[PDB]
Amino acid sequence: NLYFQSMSQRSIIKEIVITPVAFHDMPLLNSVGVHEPFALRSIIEIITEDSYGLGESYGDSAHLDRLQKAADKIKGLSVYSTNVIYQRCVESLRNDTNGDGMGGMVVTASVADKVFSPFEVACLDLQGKLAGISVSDLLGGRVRDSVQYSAYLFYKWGGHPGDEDDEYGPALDPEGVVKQAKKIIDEYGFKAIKLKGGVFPPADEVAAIKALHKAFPGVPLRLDPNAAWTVETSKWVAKELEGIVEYLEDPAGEIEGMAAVAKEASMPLATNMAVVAFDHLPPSILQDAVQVILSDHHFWGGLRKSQTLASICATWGLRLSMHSNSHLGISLAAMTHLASATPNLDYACDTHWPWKRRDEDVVIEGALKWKDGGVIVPSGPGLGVELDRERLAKLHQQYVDCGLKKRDDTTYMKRFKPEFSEKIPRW
Amino acid sequence: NLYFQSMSQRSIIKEIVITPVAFHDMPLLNSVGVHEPFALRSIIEIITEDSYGLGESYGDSAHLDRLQKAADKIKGLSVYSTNVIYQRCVESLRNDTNGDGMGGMVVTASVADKVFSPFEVACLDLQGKLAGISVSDLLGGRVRDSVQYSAYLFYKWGGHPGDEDDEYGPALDPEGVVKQAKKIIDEYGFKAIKLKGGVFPPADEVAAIKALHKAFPGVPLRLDPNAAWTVETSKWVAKELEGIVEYLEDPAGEIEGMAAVAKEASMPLATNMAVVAFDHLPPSILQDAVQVILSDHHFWGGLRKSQTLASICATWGLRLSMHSNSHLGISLAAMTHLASATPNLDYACDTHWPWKRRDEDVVIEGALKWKDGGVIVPSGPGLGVELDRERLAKLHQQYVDCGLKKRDDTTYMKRFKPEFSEKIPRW
Ligand SMILES: [Mg+2]
Ligand SMILES: [Mg+2]
Repeated sequence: NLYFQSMSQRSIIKEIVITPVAFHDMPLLNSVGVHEPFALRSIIEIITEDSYGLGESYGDSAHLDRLQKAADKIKGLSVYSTNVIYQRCVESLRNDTNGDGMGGMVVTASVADKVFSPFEVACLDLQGKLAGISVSDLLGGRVRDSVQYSAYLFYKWGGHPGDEDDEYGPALDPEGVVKQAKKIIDEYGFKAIKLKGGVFPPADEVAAIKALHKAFPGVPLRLDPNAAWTVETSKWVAKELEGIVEYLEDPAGEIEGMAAVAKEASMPLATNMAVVAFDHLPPSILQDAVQVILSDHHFWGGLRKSQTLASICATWGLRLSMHSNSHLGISLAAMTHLASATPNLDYACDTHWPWKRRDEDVVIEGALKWKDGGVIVPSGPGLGVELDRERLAKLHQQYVDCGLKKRDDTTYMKRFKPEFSEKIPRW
Repeated sequence: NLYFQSMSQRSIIKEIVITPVAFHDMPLLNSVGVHEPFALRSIIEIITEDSYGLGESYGDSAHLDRLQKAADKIKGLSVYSTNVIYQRCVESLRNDTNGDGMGGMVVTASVADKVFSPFEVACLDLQGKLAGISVSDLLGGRVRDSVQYSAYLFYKWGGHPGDEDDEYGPALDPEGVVKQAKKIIDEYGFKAIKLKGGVFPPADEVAAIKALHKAFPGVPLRLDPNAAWTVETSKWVAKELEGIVEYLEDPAGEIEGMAAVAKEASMPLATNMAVVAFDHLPPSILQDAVQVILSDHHFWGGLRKSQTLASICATWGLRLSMHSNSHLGISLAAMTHLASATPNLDYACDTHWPWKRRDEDVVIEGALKWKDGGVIVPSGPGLGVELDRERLAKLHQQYVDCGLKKRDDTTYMKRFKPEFSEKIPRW
């Protein structure tokens, strides 16, 4: 009665702060170029009378402008009013014809869901804090006490041109990839391995996967060339890697390309390109194009919408994994809670954590622990992380200082290899 | 910190009470017989340290035994642990080969979802009470302040054989159906009308729909014969009723029958028979069998699972309505909250409310108000209803006294028309 009435006021959104940040990144290679020296993100803080909630999203300027515009319309709403919040996000894009934020490797996701996602995450953080429960409980309760991640391998230069080598140094052949994988697994203990391909000819990447299978027997392996192959090349790669990889991710482009490959491939095909929005589900399912969908709450519309995708997957007999872009602790907490409370999210989740400096983040240290290749589900109310305001300002200052305004792997590569082509497929 | 720790204990399920009840029903006709003088339900009370939550489900003996068995396994869990609660329900049915609870008109729904549903409802009631918020807020917030229902018409005898006529008296022809509809709409103000068919030859039921269209111009009309027609008869009926009905519900049997009818029918086809479980979605969608799905949280697995169905419907371009069986106030509150927070649940919901005595229920009076053909969304924490313990005992005593142990429209009809056949299709 009096509890329900204060709860109505305690749950009203008074203010939203959107803060761009930048953190050091290494020269990781991929199908469209090479990572720039800084990765960008947006940090969303929803502020109520006496509390706040956090979300995290992309850092490019077009996206920040979209977030700010949505945020102006969301103020005054309850953190429980996710239906109307989503409507305001859609409304705010009404006149937006106005880039991925993901290097141009994930171009067809719903903009409204991308814009909605971090508000939805911050709202659930706030719903947890208000009720004194964890976000994983909001999502049906954890079915596992930690969430397993994969070791995400890249070919890479030894350092950014002109600077000294980073602590990993180069990986340009099977031997370098194995050495990277050992360093990473020795630190984290991941129990699954993924290699980012579309960088060398398929024959060479097949060789790195085989070299990894030999060096890490019985550890599930994945290969992701981000649609750098023709259908025939993809069929050849899948033949070579029969019995050797857990799944082959986005070998060829489009639902149609994937479906033609899936017909011959013995391993399941996974995707975060051909299926990246609810609208993509009907045609993919009709064509039996993909067998595993990598969820990503940052572009599927937040934690609850990701659960919906998970249920659609269970209903239609598809499997579910998790996609990552370079990210910080708010995203890691949300990925973990989501995965802990999603029964059929059984494959290990991708993360870029090993690529990020151990001392760069925006959350108070100590809430996110690794153990045996997994993050232990945070135990306090909400996401279980708090905002480190000194560290936010620091990473915001890096943002200001580095002058990067959008992610651009392709332009950065072309500064050193002006002949480089990012078009796919390529082999 | 200290709030989060008491919340962990305050949310643990200490006890579950399952109580069967019976309330007076009228001799409504349908494709499989005639309603018995009492309708059965189960009332579920989940009890925690200092609070309780309510759900409501079917009253047949096989179902009660299933609920009790699940309940024994659920005790000790948090009300937030809906994932593990669902698992326990599935586990509990492990050795259950061991009737619909719905007259044998809805026979293929998932038993695990039927068993899960009322615990899930009671848990959300409890999650709302604990957090001081309405269930509709738990489900993303209301997008409407009241939920519209339909006037649900039946052919019926004037009273049960041997007793005096009830206040409606008989409806056995177009004129009786119109008079029933006027009485009902004068009392409730519903703005949509549904007739239960499969009782008279299709020609006669077409005549009642036309007579209703004339007497209530511009009021959306629906017809539900519960698959009493052949495909050819269904095509004929849909031709006759072109432009006259909002949708034609379950004219023919099975996904295949529905699909063949949908090919020629100009109105959309609705269903609560051919699609009543998540497993039914893939084949229905493949065959384009149905255009509208009537949700029913009592057999689709509770409020959150119904939202999932709603999202699947939005993704695949299907519309969503709501199915009813004879029910009490706990179910009405849950149907209302669910519908208020589901953006694409735009058709008016079915209800049997007008068929129930105005003074029979199990909730404290006054929380559920009608206005303009809709229920005003309850405003307090949880479902917004409380248990009337004197009235529960009263309706439980009726249960004990009336000796009915399962719903059986067909056996009851055959007491008076031993020649009657419940097989479908029939015309
Ligand atoms: Mg990928
Ligand atoms: Mg029906």
